[PDB]
Amino acid sequence: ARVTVQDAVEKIGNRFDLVLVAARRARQMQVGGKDPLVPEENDKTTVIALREIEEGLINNQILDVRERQEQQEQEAAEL
Amino acid sequence: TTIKAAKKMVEREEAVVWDILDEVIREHPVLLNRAPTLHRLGIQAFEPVLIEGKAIQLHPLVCAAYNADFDGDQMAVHVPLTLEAQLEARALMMSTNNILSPANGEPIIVPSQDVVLGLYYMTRDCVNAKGEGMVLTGPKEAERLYRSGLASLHARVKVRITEYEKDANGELVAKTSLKDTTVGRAILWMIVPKG
Amino acid sequence: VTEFLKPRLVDIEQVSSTHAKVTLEPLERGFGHTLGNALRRILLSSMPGCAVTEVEIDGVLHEYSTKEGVQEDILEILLNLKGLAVRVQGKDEVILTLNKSGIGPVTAADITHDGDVEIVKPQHVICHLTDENASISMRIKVQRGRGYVPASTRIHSEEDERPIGRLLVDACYSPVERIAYNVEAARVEQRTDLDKLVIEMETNGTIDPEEAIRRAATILAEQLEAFVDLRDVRQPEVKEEKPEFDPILLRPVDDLELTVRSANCLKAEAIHYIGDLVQRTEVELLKTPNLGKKSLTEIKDVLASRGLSLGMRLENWPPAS
Amino acid sequence: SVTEFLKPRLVDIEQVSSTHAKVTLEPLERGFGHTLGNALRRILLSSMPGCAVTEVEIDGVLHEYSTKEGVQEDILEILLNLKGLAVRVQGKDEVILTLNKSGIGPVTAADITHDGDVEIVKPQHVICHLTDENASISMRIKVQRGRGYVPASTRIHSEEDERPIGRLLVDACYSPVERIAYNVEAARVEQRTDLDKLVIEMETNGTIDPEEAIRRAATILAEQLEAFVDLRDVR
Amino acid sequence: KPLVGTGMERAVAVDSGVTAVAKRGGVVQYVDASRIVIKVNEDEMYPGEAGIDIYNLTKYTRSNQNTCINQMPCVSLGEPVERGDVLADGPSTDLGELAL
Amino acid sequence: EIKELLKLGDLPTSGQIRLYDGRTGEQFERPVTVGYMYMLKLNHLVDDKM
Ligand SMILES: [Mg+2]
Repeated sequence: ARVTVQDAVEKIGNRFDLVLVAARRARQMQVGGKDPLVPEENDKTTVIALREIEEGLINNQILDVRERQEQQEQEAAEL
Repeated sequence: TTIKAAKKMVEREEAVVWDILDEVIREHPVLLNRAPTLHRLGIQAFEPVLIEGKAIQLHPLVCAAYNADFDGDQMAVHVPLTLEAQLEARALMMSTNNILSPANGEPIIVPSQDVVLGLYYMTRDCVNAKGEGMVLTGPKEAERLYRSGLASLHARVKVRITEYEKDANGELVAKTSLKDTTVGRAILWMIVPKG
Repeated sequence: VTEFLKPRLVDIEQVSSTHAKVTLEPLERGFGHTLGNALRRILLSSMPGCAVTEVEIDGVLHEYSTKEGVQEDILEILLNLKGLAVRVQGKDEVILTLNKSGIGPVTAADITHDGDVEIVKPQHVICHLTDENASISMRIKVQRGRGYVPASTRIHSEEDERPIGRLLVDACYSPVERIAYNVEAARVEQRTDLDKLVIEMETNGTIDPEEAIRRAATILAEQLEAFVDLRDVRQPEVKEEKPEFDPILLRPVDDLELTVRSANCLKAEAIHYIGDLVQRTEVELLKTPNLGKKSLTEIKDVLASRGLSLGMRLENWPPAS
Repeated sequence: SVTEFLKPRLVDIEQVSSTHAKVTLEPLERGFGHTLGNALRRILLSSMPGCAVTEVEIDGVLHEYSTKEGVQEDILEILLNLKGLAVRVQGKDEVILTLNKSGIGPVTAADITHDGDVEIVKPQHVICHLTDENASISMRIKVQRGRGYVPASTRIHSEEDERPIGRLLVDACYSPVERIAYNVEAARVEQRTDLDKLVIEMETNGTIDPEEAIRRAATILAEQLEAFVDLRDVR
Repeated sequence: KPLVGTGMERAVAVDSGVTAVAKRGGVVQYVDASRIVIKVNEDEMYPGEAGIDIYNLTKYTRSNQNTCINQMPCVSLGEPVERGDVLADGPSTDLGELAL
Repeated sequence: EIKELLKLGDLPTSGQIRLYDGRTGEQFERPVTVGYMYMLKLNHLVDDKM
């Protein structure tokens, strides 16, 4: 569950980029087919995305690094 | 399997669809909206809980911001329907994220008449009541003595409080001291956080 | 159906090992309120235990005293003593002493250790002592009471004799310190609202909170034992005695949903009761005047549709008229 | 003594009227008075075995919003009076009663065709009024035993029971008790003080027996308490 | 009936055309949920080609606001009634008294 | 006049009667007033609003 997001506002520069990176993570988790790095409690993708953002291991920089890693893995598998 | 079977089951409203409805509204917020919208608080986000009835149960502390009395006011509900949408409603339009009005720094979550009357009666001390002059260890014992009926609600009593003060850093120093306050304030002390 | 619903607890949180949060789900629409109220009113007052009831300082004989050797007033001493829980064996009354001096504060571990009693928290600080030249001692008597005895009733206990000038402390024999029950909505597959109970309790640590709940349940059951159905089912016995003749036969023929015409035709032959008519074959009807087609059809319909028929041989008639 | 106290016991079912009854539980040590009083009151008001009417069938009228030449009141008033009527059944759980009446007069409960295990609590209870000589009423009344209270709306299960037009549904409001007051007073103990005796007065429909309903409610409360008398983590 | 009334209620339920008003005071002859037949007294009866009065009560029919409008007879057989007195309480009425 | 009409019956003159709670079963302090009020169901039923 999730009630307040002020702790997320603390770790991110503002709320707009926060919800943007959260939506990107939610797209990666729901239709992207990626596993959640935090054990869920029968919550939706938005709640677990916000929780993983609050834990500090996921943000815009981490997400673009992961995207670059996935792209280079894909182009190495294709060859 | 198909959409027709699900539609027929929803129309029939079997016992196997209610749990699905509870699961889809586990963390899917909705948007409450008043008919005349003045400021940002005219539309808010809330997590819905299912209730058997035909009316929308509303929190008493938020309708003051809505300027919505319960004399027959009808309000509307909307669904975000998108991941970006649900995350935005949970992040920005949520009621918790809007505690101060955008006009003035004063909080918009100010309590209403019922709760403030209850607390005033709880703390308005008299001169003589059941248990005037006794001593209580903690607020839990005060609540026990009150609910037991052996004492009144408002009476000057010497109790012991254990308060916490925030130091320069993120430290919560603890100090236990004997105060002379009414039983109502001592009982209410179990609610306020330590800071 | 007259068969109620029994709840199945799903959460017993034992945070801090001395404050329990139990749940109960599901209940009836009003069972949660009454059960929480009963459990609270029982645990608050009617719950036997043990606590301090007498204190006597060898040098101080009044609650108001500028006592040296301690940096705390006598009121704080009485409060700390009231906050000291102890479990005692079958001996329902026992005294102890606190002969101790020193530099640091006297705690519960400094009480004279007796096998008849048991302190729940030895590290519980009792009274801060002056670092030097402070040799104070006091005796404490504990008993086995019923519940909370406030100072108003306690000062009445003082009013009895108090011959030595005995000091006093608020007696709280209830092992539970605080209790709060809350009812919320619980949903069954199609049930509107059921009472989901959540009880947060906190005891003196002398007994487990779940054990206290169990003891309260057992004491309430023992209280209600005088009226519990007199048995488990109280009627595992089904006997069916039925005579051969039916009681419908004793009733008059006017109770068979028949027209006034048919009623008059039946009363013409002085046949009032149904038993006087069931022992009569239809051979004696179409010979009766005013019994043609409509009346005969009505008679044969409203009489035989109830399972029986018109015309039978029986001898048990009329019992008893 | 200080521990292992006594238990109460029923001593009187003295009734001041045919329905207004009074019971006296005694003795109670301390504080159990208000506890048991509130508990028994809530259990009695919550749900007790009732035998109100559920379905009616009048051959003449087709829907409760119609009339009939001969009856003074309307069909709605008839349904209201039938709901207000009380009755006691012992053997079975559901029964069908027949009422046939003719001639000018106040048609009351005493005019129905009773049965063996069917007992009318009061025959003076008026049902309707026939205001015509050549006018008659023949009706069927379904009475089933239930627990609590169910309206006429949510009780629907299939779409065939209402296919017979003559079948009309009334909200099954079965509650033997109607008001339950209680008060504690000083009990007469042999050698003790501050023992409480609980006097419970009940204004009921007269259908259920006072002692029977009291013991039934006590057993229900004990069974509900049994849920956590041996509480343990089980799902 | 409303408990704390104003006295004016005895007029609204009568001066309007919602309840069954007695055009001629007479003796009640036939009471029924649908019709009410009254026998005119000898004095108020016309000296020629006269008879008895009949009031056809309106049953449950749709009003202009999707509400039910029904009249209920509030008289007994043989009970003499006066001219202008009420015979059947219409919707939200009780013995010739407004009761909303 | 209302006071003497109340005192005509056995009802209390002050108009406020002690009331017991339906849930806790205890006595409400500060005796609440209670009487018989005529009320109306407005033509704003919820079944035509939801
Ligand atoms: Mg308004």
